[PDB]
Amino acid sequence: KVFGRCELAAAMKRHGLDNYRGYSLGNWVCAAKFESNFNTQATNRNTDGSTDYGILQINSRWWCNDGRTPGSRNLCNIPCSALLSSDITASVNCAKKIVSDGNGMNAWVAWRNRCKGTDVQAWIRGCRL
Ligand SMILES: [Cl-]
Ligand SMILES: [Cl-]
Ligand code: NA
Ligand code: NA
Repeated sequence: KVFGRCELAAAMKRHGLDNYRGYSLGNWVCAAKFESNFNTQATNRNTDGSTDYGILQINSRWWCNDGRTPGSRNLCNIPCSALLSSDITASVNCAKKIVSDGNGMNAWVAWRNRCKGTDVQAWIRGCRL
């Protein structure tokens, strides 16, 4: 599924991401835009052999099991394919564990380089929330 901007904002708000660990909703929408272009089916392979999955590009070396990242962990206790569903519940629940692990949203390289320190509230401007 390819979300619309305000559609994803409302879905994320309903799943408890607005101001989760201090990060306003605009941060999460900005991160999804540049990680996946709002596409739940996005995948990308990394040089170390791991793969990133879904709307928030969650990485298989630490967070999900895909059966082909030897020596990796599965800290969210889910198959990586669950992160590609049109239902974002699994992605959101895993993202809450990632952002709580000490490094905040710096875990998402595109957020660090393209959202951090910008006017992120612009990403939810005009949406009915
Ligand atoms: Cl915001
Ligand atoms: Cl933080
Ligand atoms: Na914070
Ligand atoms: Na893994």
